[PDB]
Amino acid sequence: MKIDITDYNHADEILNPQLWKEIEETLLKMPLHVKASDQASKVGSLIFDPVGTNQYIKDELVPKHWKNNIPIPKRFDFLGTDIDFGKRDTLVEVQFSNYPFLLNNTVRSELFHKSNMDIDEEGMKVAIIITKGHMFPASNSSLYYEQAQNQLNSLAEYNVFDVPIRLVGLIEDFETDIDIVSTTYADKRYSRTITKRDTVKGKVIDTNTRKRGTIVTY
Amino acid sequence: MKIDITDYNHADEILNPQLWKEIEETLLKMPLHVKASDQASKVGSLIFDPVGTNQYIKDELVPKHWKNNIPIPKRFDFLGTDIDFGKRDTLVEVQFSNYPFLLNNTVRSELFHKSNMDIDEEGMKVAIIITKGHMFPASNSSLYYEQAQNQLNSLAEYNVFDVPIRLVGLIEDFETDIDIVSTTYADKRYSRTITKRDTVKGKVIDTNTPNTRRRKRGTIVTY
DNA sequence: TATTATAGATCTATAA
DNA sequence: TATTATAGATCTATAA
Ligand SMILES: [Ca+2]
Ligand SMILES: [Ca+2]
Repeated sequence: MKIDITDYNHADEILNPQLWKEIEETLLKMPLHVKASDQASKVGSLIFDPVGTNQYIKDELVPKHWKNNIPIPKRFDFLGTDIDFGKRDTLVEVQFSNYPFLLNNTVRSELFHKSNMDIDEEGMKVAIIITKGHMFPASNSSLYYEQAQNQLNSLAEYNVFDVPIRLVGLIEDFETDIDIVSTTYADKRYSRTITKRDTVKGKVIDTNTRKRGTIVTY
Repeated sequence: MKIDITDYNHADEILNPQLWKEIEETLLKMPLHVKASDQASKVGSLIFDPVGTNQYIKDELVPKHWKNNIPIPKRFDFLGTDIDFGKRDTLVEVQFSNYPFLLNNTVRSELFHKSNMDIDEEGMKVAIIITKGHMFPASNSSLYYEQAQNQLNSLAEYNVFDVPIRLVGLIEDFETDIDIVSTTYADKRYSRTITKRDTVKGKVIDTNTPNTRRRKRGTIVTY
């Protein structure tokens, strides 16, 4: 997929270039994953698939030694049970759930940083938060990049948090044929069990002259 | 219901006694609201009902001159569309949705306070966040009071926010005969359309053992 | 009348 | 098996 980046608290210079390369190469090679909506007025319309996207990232990063679902130490258990990925002093959250998760993930990363919790045998120094662009139709209230950017930009204007955060937005060019993975799961909602998966070409149609696009496959 | 409170940034010294009395009396008068779960393997079991509880609070506070769903100003539109209630300088959020909403609600309230957002023709001075105690069985991942307490306590330790916040936890005694409002809605999930509502007798069964902590949630039974 | 953006409701996934 | 705890998925409600 294509990507856009916004950095906070100097993450551009603090983030280890090699660790960033490992995350970036994964995101750039990844096809857009889509599935059918089960929302009442649009059953069957194609939407961004967080399940397939999350699994794709996990399958690429774990073999590169990024530990998945690292447990959060007991002393900070009120902040959660685990973190998506971590390697050395860098935490990664892939966040396609509802929008308040952006501020929950940001604040707990701030506390992980202030208290020096160990990520992967090193104290936490930087967080990477991966999100999807507004351009893709998706479940209602799922977080999107521009909303995350606007929220963190406002927190930065008021000097609210200090931890370095690289915010990543997954995007595609509009009206251009791209690689897509289209999946049908065993149940119309929540299931992560694949029933059918197709690798195809498709595109995101733009009706703008911002509205979200419409995904089509061939 | 009974209430437990935790104040941050001296919300106790800042909160107008009369505004607090209007919120407190409403919450104290309110019976515990329950409904049937549709979660696998516990279909029909009673759980805390956020729909009925939210409606009860709205029906009590609006007549008391609290404004409901106050729009958030354009310059902060990326923080949201509106706030649950407001009266003069006080904002109130009733939060029974999933746990990340606590930090979303805390952080945006911090930003409203820094910029001095008008709430009801007056700059915001304090926020009240209403939550339900852990003791009640409820939808998975719904926010609960002790979790909000522990998170805000950590933020306070690290000086993350300066806005005064009164955190309220709705609770009840265990193994005590209490009145409970039981509501049935037109669909098994998400509906706010009431098909039947009644006040019944019930209690919250304490399922803790010597090896749990008190992290064992209660079981609600009605008669 | 149809979209869209929250806000709120509340399920399943998964491991301890 | 049973349950607790998120974390993630993703719907409906309801007012622009
Ligand atoms: Ca995630
Ligand atoms: Ca609310």
